[PDB]
Amino acid sequence: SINPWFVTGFTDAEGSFMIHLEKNKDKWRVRPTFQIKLDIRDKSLLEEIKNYFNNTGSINTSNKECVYKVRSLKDISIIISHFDKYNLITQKKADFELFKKIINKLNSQEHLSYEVGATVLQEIISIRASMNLGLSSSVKEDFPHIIPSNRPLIENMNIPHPEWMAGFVSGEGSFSVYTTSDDKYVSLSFRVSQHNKDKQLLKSFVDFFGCGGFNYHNKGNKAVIFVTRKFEDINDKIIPLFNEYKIKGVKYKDFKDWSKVAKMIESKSHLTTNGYKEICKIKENMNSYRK
DNA sequence: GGATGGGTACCATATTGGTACAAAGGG
DNA sequence: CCTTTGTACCAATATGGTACCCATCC
Ligand SMILES: [Ca+2]
Ligand SMILES: [Ca+2]
Repeated sequence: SINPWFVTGFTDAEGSFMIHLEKNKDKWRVRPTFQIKLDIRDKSLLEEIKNYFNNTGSINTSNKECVYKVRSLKDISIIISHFDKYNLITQKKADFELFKKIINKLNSQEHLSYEVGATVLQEIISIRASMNLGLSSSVKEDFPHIIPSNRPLIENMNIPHPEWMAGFVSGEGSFSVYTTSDDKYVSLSFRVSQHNKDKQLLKSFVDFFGCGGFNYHNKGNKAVIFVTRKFEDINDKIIPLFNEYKIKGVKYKDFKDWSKVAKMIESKSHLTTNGYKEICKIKENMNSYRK
């Protein structure tokens, strides 16, 4: 019984709305897809999303990865109606919304293969142009025409429900325990990172938690980070929030472990060597180091 | 025959997510 | 003086994207 706002936040973080164009004799097939992909560690959270959407689509699994793909046109409408009731708020909103347009053109034609007779098709290709990466260079072989405007959405970014934040953070959050090189101090941090595109949304997080700060990820300012470090702030605001809007997936355990350490810091155990050794043990088994 | 579904191979970079310390700052 | 905090550093892979083939169905 997982929250629709959760689902949206998660697909604001992972999640794609794609239209692919596939040539086949004189005709081009228009293949749409909506996709979440993750590392196989978190297959279970994908199983859960998939049930949220009745049981549309199919999960696929290789060595390291797993993929949820919903490609069929009947299946895709269930999805659209969710995201219409529960709007994305990252730039991904604009790729979803081009995707809707294309879907509508296709429903109004009750088919998905087109003769280069490019009305319906040229429109689709113009739309598809300003979407994700955009045109294959072999669709640029067959078409030199123009691209429609991509809806802006820049202030259009108030966080809609805390649960959004829990799906999103379950996606792009990290829960980290720092130790000094001396091996004498220990500290926590909560970080959520994102492309420049959505700089404006991330800074809005500082309001959402009433703590932390916003900085740059890397010198070539291509990337941004929301970070909290003050233990005051982590123990009062960040932890209690997420106890009430649960994080889902493997990250949930990273959260439990993190907030286990948070407790030993509260009670000052981190300044005793047994506390310190104990924390270190928890650290060696969280995040990418788990199992 | 032609159109569609769907499995799986492949591609690129934005997250993934770890380490480090000088400058607080206060009891 | 001692410990916390903000800010920086950054290698690379878990994300986010895309193309091809064919075997059933219309
Ligand atoms: Ca993302
Ligand atoms: Ca993730």
